[PDB]
Amino acid sequence: LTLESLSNVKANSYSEWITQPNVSRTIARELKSFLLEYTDETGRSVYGARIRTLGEMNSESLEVNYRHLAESKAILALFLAKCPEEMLKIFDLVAMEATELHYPDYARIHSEIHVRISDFPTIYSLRELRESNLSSLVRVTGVVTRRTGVFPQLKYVKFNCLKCGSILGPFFQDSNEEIRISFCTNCKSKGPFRVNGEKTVYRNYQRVTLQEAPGTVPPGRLPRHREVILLADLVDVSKPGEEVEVTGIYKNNYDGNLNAKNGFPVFATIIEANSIKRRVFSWTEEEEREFRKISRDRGIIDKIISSMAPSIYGHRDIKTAVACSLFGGVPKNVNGKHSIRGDINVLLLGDPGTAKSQILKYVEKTAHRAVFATGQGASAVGLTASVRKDPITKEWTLEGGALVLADKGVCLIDEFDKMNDQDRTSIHEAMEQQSISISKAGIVTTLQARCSIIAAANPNGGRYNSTLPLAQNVSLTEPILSRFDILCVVRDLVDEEADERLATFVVDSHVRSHPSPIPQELLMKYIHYARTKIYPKLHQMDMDKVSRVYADLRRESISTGSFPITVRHLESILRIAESFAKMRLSEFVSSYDLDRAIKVVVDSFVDAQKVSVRRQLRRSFAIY
Amino acid sequence: KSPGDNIDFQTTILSRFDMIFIVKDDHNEERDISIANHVINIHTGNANA
Ligand SMILES: Nc1ncnc2c1ncn2[C@@H]1O[C@H](COP(=O)(O)OP(=O)(O)OP(=O)(O)O)[C@@H](O)[C@H]1O
Ligand SMILES: [Mg+2]
Ligand SMILES: [Zn+2]
Repeated sequence: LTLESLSNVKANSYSEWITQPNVSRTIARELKSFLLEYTDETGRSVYGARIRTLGEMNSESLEVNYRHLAESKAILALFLAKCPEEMLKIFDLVAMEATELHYPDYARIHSEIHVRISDFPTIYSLRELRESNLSSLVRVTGVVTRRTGVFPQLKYVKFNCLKCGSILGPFFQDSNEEIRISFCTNCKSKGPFRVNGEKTVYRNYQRVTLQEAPGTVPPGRLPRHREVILLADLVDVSKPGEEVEVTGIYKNNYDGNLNAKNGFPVFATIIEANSIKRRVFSWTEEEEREFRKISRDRGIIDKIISSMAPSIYGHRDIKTAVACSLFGGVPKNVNGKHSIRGDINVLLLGDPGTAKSQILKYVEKTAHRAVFATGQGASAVGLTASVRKDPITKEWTLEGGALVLADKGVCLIDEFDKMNDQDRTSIHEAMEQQSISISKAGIVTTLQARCSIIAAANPNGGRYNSTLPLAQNVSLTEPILSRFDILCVVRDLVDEEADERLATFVVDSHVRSHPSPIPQELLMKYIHYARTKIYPKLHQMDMDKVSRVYADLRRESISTGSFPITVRHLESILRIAESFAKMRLSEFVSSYDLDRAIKVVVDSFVDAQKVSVRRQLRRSFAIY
Repeated sequence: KSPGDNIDFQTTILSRFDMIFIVKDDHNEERDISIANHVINIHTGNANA
């Protein structure tokens, strides 16, 4: 037949038209012509180059564009819309033959090529679907709410004859109903027959639940949902919580026995998938020499310190601390008998309305391994380890808190002052020993909790009391406070000039939202490379200065009658110097980095003190 | 102040132990120099060799 001949159907329906041998041969030949005769604007072989990159990675799936097939040959597009199931087998055999025609012996490295249609005009919401859409090609949006594991499905099945012990050859599984045999060719029997698990070849299977995105739902109504089945290379692509675009076929579950089941005869529906798309920190040798180049510009430190929370006004000290705790340091083991941690903890104590949660939000978008938990609220993760039951699989699971789940990363605790006793015990253990212990339901174990803590809290009453020390404004205890390196105090001092700029910035935000800076994308990757390969050094020519600095700050602290100074302050000094040095991708901690570090600790100590002590110290420590 | 009221618990708990070690952080420049030097060498790498 010819192409304009096919567009006069001479059968009861499309399905019976497509299955006739003469029309199948025609469409197979015309698909070969489409594969090997396309040309872009310039004329490049759009599918030729795709079929040669098929060879290199050796993939088993091919991408086709509906726009091109509508451009060339329209009856094929109509049949693809109406009866895709029959079309896709024919189209997949054509692709496999064409690939072999350009890569010989690829039928061994892979035995079947899958076609996935990329673009398609009509896009539906889950609530619009009706019974006129059954057995048709559809494209939908939604959000992924649940996910199952990977189960194997039968592809090439071998049977045993339990009288003459023979293995009957490959039989194909259609993904509709289970296949059963009835005749043994060697002994001529219809006896018992069982599937040979060892000689069978299987396929990947997974199921997902799609929900209407909350934003689009018209007022007053509720979101609808549907189920999606993914086969082979599509398993484990979209993790729960993301928005996806699905191209597939709309089908009925042939439930079971329609007998019994008294009541109206209703049926259930599913979607069988063809393509999924979404609607990183790995780097390359192109960007490595750009890293090194930016590292040679004097003053990379102040660029980084102004590339942090790029939408909160002022608060330079907290941004410096954020950078320090977002780069890190070097963990240490002295001959397997002494450990000094590497991460630097940061506490925020501030009055209501100073944008602490905004910085905590930024840290989570900027970091690799960051987790969020709340003290007094509703969060998807707690702080205590436990053994609970899985609602879906009905299994017992071991779950750790955010502290365990955020190993070698950062943990973000919001509303740090409203914890119950259990959460406080967990936090203390994690910060002190850096490992979580559990003895529940026969499980005795210790887990690793090498994590960085950033926390936010509100004083007692609601406002800061400058006439008393830090320990008497907040409900936390000295054991916990002493385990933090840097303490930041945000004070709502009524100053006339500052309000001008604060209100200006805030009003500009609303006005603009009506219906130095390094780019964030490069900073994200620079942070990972630096923390992966940069372990700066401490050559001891520079020991004389710090000995005498510590001596002076110890002699002054006891004289003034305030907090004691212990060696944890010097350890913090060195650990922060490591971070300032690592900022410059450096090779030997400089004295400039040490001097920059000294300010942070001295300022923290001076600013966390009573008014009288603070006036004494702010004059005594003027040189550092 | 007596050691008894220097602890936030009952004083009969002390009779349970065998050795009671009270460590006092006394300020003195010469000790400070030595301890600071000790810490700074451990962070250098000297104590590892
Ligand atoms: N310095 C600031 N610069 C910019 N925006 C600010 C600043 N301080 C507060 N805001 C804004 O004011 C609001 C404060 O809300 P937010 O929850 O962040 O404050 P908070 O101190 O974390 O809250 P609370 O302590 O009362 O729980 C936000 O819109 C925040 O962006
Ligand atoms: Mg808040
Ligand atoms: Zn037989």
